Amino acid sequence: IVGGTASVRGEWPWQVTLHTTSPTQRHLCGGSIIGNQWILTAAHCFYGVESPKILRVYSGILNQSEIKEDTSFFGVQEIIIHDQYKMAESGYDIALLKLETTVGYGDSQRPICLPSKGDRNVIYTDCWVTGWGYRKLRDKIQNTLQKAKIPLVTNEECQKRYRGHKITHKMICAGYREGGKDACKGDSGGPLSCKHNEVWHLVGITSWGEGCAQRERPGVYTNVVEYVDWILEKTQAV
Amino acid sequence: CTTKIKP
Ligand SMILES: COC(=O)Nc1ccc2c(c1)NC(=O)CC/C=C/C[C@H](N1CC[C@H](c3cccc(Cl)c3)OC1=O)c1nc-2c[nH]1
Repeated sequence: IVGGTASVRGEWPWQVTLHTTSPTQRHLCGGSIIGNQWILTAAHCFYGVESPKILRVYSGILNQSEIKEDTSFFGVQEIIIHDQYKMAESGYDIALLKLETTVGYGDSQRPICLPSKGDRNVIYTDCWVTGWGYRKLRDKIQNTLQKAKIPLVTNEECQKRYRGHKITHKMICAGYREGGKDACKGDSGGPLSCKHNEVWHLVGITSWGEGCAQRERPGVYTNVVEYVDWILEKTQAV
Repeated sequence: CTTKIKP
């Protein structure tokens, strides 16, 4: 996260840190708890991931230093990537992780509500991007979960900012015209959380951008409301 | 939480 501040413990209890174990253990991506055995994240996070056996999901974490060999985690039973996904820049950048065991909800780990189909017309004015990503283009993963308040940008304005790309309605953009606050390397897969009528909604999945926090380059997020039926298809099967 | 995800 560029231009953000340290989160307080329990502030974003749906936020997870997804780690890879191969060749050595390191943070891979962010993700969001959406159900008691379900993490919603970005499909591009799994580039080169040949098996869910190398993945570890840690919830209720503020600081990466809380993670040691004796730290409890959730194993991943299945990686479900949208089957229209080709690359982040072309959309469908969405994936589900089916966990091997269930998350016991509490004040440190609980789900974020998905947006409602009726909320496609609502204007969100209180949106935040979170993660342990870089604070600048060439940096390192942060110990403390960072947060940054970012305004949503219309599809029309986002398309003007990304000449040469096709910004679809399955994408949602967020950023200041002058830049300065955005997601960066290591934040992808994490949430864009918007508070509406005192309830937090998972509006976006951190996906891609041209650099980080540049003037007139908003962050591009998977527009979660456009995938509610896909999520229910995969999580409510049989 | 209008949208419901079954356990
Ligand atoms: C000690 O452990 C580490 O050092 N771990 C680590 C360090 C960096 C990264 C990763 C892990 N994870 C991957 O490589 C997984 C594959 C993901 C690829 C794209 C991803 N990304 C690209 C830009 C994008 C972005 C920018 C601006 C606005 C938006 Cl809305 C999105 O954010 C992002 O995280 C990114 N993550 C990393 C590099 N790049």
